[PDB]
Amino acid sequence: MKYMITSKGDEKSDLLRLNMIAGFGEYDMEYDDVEPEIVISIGGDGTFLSAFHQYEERLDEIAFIGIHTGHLGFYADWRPAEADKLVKLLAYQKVSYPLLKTTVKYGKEATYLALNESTVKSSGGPFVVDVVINDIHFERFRGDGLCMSTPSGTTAYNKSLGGALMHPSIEAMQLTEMASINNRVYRTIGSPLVFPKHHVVSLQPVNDKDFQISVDHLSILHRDVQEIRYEVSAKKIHFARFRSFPFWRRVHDSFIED
Amino acid sequence: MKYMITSKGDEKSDLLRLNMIAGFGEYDMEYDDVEPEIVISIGGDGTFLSAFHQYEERLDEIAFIGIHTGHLGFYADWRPAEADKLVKLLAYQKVSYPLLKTTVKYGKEATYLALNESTVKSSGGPFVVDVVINDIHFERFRGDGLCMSTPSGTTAYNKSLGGALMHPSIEAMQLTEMASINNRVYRTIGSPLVFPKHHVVSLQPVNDKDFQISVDHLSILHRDVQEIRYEVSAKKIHFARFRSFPFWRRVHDSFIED
Amino acid sequence: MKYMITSKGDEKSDLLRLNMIAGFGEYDMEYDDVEPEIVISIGGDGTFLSAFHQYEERLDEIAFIGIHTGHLGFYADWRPAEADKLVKLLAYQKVSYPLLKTTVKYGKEATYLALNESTVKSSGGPFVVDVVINDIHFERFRGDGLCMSTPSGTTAYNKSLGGALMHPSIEAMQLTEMASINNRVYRTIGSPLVFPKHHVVSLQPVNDKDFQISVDHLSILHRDVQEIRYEVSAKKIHFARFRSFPFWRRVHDSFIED
Amino acid sequence: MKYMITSKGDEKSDLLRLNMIAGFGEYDMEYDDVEPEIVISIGGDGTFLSAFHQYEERLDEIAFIGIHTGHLGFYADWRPAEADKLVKLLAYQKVSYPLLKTTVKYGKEATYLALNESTVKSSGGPFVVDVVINDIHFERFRGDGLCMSTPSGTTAYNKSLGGALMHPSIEAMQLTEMASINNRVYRTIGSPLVFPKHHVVSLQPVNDKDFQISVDHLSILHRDVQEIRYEVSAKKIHFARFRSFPFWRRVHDSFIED
Ligand SMILES: CC(C)N(CC#Cc1nc2c(N)ncnc2n1[C@@H]1O[C@H](CO)[C@@H](O)[C@H]1O)C[C@H]1O[C@@H](n2cnc3c(N)ncnc32)[C@H](O)[C@@H]1O
Ligand SMILES: CC(C)N(CC#Cc1nc2c(N)ncnc2n1[C@@H]1O[C@H](CO)[C@@H](O)[C@H]1O)C[C@H]1O[C@@H](n2cnc3c(N)ncnc32)[C@H](O)[C@@H]1O
Ligand SMILES: CC(C)N(CC#Cc1nc2c(N)ncnc2n1[C@@H]1O[C@H](CO)[C@@H](O)[C@H]1O)C[C@H]1O[C@@H](n2cnc3c(N)ncnc32)[C@H](O)[C@@H]1O
Ligand SMILES: CC(C)N(CC#Cc1nc2c(N)ncnc2n1[C@@H]1O[C@H](CO)[C@@H](O)[C@H]1O)C[C@H]1O[C@@H](n2cnc3c(N)ncnc32)[C@H](O)[C@@H]1O
Repeated sequence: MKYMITSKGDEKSDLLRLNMIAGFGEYDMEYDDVEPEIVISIGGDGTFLSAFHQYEERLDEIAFIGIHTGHLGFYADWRPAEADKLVKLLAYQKVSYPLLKTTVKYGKEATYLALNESTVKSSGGPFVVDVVINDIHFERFRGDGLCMSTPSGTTAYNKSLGGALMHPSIEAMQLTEMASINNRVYRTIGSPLVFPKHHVVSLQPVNDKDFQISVDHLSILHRDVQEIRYEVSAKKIHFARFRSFPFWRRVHDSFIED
Repeated sequence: MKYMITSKGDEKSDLLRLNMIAGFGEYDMEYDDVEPEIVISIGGDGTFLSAFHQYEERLDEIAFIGIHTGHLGFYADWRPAEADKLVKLLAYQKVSYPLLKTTVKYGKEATYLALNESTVKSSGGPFVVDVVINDIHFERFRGDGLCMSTPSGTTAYNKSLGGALMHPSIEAMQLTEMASINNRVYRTIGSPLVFPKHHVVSLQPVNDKDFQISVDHLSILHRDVQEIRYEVSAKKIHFARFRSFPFWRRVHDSFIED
Repeated sequence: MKYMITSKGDEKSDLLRLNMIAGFGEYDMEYDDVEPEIVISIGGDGTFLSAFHQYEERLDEIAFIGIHTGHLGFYADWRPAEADKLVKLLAYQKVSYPLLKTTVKYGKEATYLALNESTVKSSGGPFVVDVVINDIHFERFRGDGLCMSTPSGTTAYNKSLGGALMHPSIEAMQLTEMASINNRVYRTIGSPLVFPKHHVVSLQPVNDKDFQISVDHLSILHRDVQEIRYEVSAKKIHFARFRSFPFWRRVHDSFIED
Repeated sequence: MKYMITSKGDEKSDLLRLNMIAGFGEYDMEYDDVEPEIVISIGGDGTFLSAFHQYEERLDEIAFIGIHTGHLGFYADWRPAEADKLVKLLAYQKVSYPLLKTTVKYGKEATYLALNESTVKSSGGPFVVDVVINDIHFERFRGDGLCMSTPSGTTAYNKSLGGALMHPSIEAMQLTEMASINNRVYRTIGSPLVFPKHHVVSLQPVNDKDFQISVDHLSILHRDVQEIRYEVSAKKIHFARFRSFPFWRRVHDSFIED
């Protein structure tokens, strides 16, 4: 089976990568970074996010695995001491997490998939966007920006913005505010909002039409944006899982104790 | 078809109730408060919560409707000006919202269903409960209490505790903290937590074993409690719906503007 | 000089107390728990709060010292390994922290001093109090309760309610909400509020007139309350200080790392 | 007495300005925008902030007044219907609010005064700054940025970041976080922090040394910054006051009702 390994690029991750390639060479495993069926990411969650986006156009053909060469990751949830054990196993069940579809319309159109979140922020100071939910005007937001998170993204930016942590088996997306203005003139809901599949959340400009839009680790200034549309994707990321490591335990282990 | 009408008991709600009974008398509708198939609640959301608990043992045989004789309710989402219009319609589709199952174990066992939420608070000062998720010890909570909310309950106590607002088509429950202590000795997650169906959240005492447990509007001091167990119920509440009034619009109308 | 020592009452604190009494016996120090000039509290901050209230009527005649026989306290900020060193020193400068004056009016009047905070909570469910600031109606609060904190109290209940941490050299008091209801009908400020000396914050009932009022570790159900009035006290608590242990370092040491 | 009038520049504010200049022409008042003793700002709080910075080098020689031609401002707290009444009065007591001193050190040095706040944000994504309080390392902050507010600034950016509202008679500054990361690896205090006069808060880079620093409405990318130092200024802004309009009432009027 074709596999590839991305590395964070520090000495520990590079050497672990080379040692795992050696191990795979002892099985019927072919290294192929063009059409892998298995993508192993060695590093932390940033490395894992890069692996996802490197292969996002072949997501249904790939099972991802993450090895953390520092602290426990939510994606990189395997320790380097089990690298040799993991090679033997690869040569399993699959677990799928929901993804966020982001559409950017100009005046053509571009789509992006997010594993953690997509955000929109101002070209300086506070910006103003109308928030439309299923074609219904919900609020006029004035403030620093907005963050739309996947379930597995809820432990990342979403959490620091006060959002809820959502088990990734729930097919949903969660919208959180960054520093909204609320006075007698300006009003937002304030609370995070959790949307099911097939709900569409549209952000539309009011005066300024330039924004910084991020998708996971990738931030891009978009000019002449007419709309940013969020919906739970029909596409899913698949993990190879070899043991039970429950999400709520990953949460406990990362934020409570370990 | 058998129906009954509960009233808030003020002059406006009582008279509306009597006028609707008169209207129903002009159709093949029988007033029956023992085995109604239709339960109309005239008042506000507190009246609607009482109607739900009055008939909670026959939930699958009943379609509920709420009329608000004050401001818009999330359950009582019909205006008194449409009472006559509603009688004609009753004589429709059904919409179902998830419910919260609460189990209280002593040392027998009692179960309760919640439409908004169930909370646990101390017999004075801060109390200490261990929080166990699917048999896995997640945190030791020290503070004022904990709130487990349904989706439609997320706009109620849950919202004032910083929880996310969740569309009620999502079969989930949401746990929020009330004033947790966090220092070098005590640690909680802080964030609201959203659980899917078939996850079980167990609260267990540490020293003191007496607690105040609420279910919707009903608060009861429970002695010698060993455990409080939360799970999304298999039971659902059914609404009679006659027009589109989207949840996100009810949110906008109650918290943003109207 | 007359001194006394309170103990948490566990084996470690009792023995440390007896060993310090022995040390003081080697100097011109007289043990006197009726009219001490020095009050040493051995335990944690709860013990220190009890010492303060045991001698609150002679506050200007007393310098307090706290020894923590567990983790670092904000009041009990001396380690047991320096007990012998502390005896020699006692036989120094003084540092003073502001206090909170609480007045409870019925229909006579009672005053209390708080070192951490005074709170008001409901006789069940949410309660409703009008909040009047310098005789000006500021808001109608509906929710779980309100907390008025001193500066040194800001790291305690106030912090868990989202309040700011305030250096205790600032003569002020800070008001924080517990779970307020905010919808189209009910409105509060939400933010913590910080008041200088000579500002008076009055809480007044709306319907129910029974409340639970706490002052530091002491919680008391007050019947037929007409008003609870908060102001920065003219009285101050005095600490004996023998070394520099800055407040911001105590904060770092308790909440960040140590 | 020399005065000048700034205008928001819309039709309503320009005409009010011209009408007030006419009124002043009937008294011994000389229009002088180089050395005014009275500075009237007609617009909203943004106009008032611009007036402050236009004359910040002569603050002790000037009494400011703000007229709001839209909704009530915290600085622009006079209605256009009292413009004629205000001219007669000008031809009073003075009220002074504290200011924030910001020092930017490179590798020379630049100082700025803020009426609302000074913030520091990243040249993209999260940035990392060490926070040093009175030469004591307090925390390593990773996240979107930090906001240091004056008392009268607490109702502005500070409030949207969860900070406390502080009466402006308190000589203090308040530090609030923007979206900090908190996991097993990264730790911040989370709570807003309130500092008295003569405390110095230093922000220092860790890797990246470029930042966006704002002072009130003015945002400037600073290259090769070694340190940003915050302290309560010795300088104060002086308002001409002609009637009692208490701060807590301005708060009520802007955020609760009017
Ligand atoms: C390229 C860098 C900037 N990373 C990689 C990652 C990750 C990431 N994934 C997750 C996740 N699923 N669950 C829990 N933690 C996560 N991590 C951690 O996040 C910290 C910062 O990377 C590290 O501990 C990561 O291991 C990008 C992510 O940074 C988040 N981000 C940006 N700005 C933030 C802010 N101000 N506050 C909080 N988060 C912020 C956001 O999700 C963005 O995608
Ligand atoms: C018997 C009384 C006390 N009610 C009836 C109701 C309702 C209720 N349902 C909802 C809902 N689905 N969504 C949005 N709003 C709701 N309302 C409103 O809630 C306010 C207070 O009743 C009123 O405007 C209600 O119309 C009980 C409910 O009170 C909530 N509660 C208790 N203590 C709270 C607090 N401190 N803060 C916020 N909420 C608190 C909680 O949900 C409990 O079930
Ligand atoms: C009798 C008991 C209940 N204690 C003693 C103390 C203290 C106390 N002083 C302080 C302080 N100056 N600064 C920082 N920490 C403090 N501690 C700590 O507080 C924790 C709980 O005692 C322990 O780690 C204490 O060492 C009473 C105090 O309990 C606070 N309290 C009550 N309910 C709370 C809640 N839900 N959340 C957060 N705090 C809550 C409140 O201040 C009350 O006075
Ligand atoms: C040039 C513009 C951007 N203004 C002018 C002003 C003011 C300002 N002063 C105050 C104040 N003393 N107290 C209460 N409100 C204030 N206003 C109001 O603030 C809103 C936005 O201007 C309007 O209603 C103002 O009348 C700059 C100020 O914008 C604040 N700011 C920036 N980004 C923010 C955000 N994300 N959230 C909340 N505030 C944010 C900040 O204080 C900055 O100085």
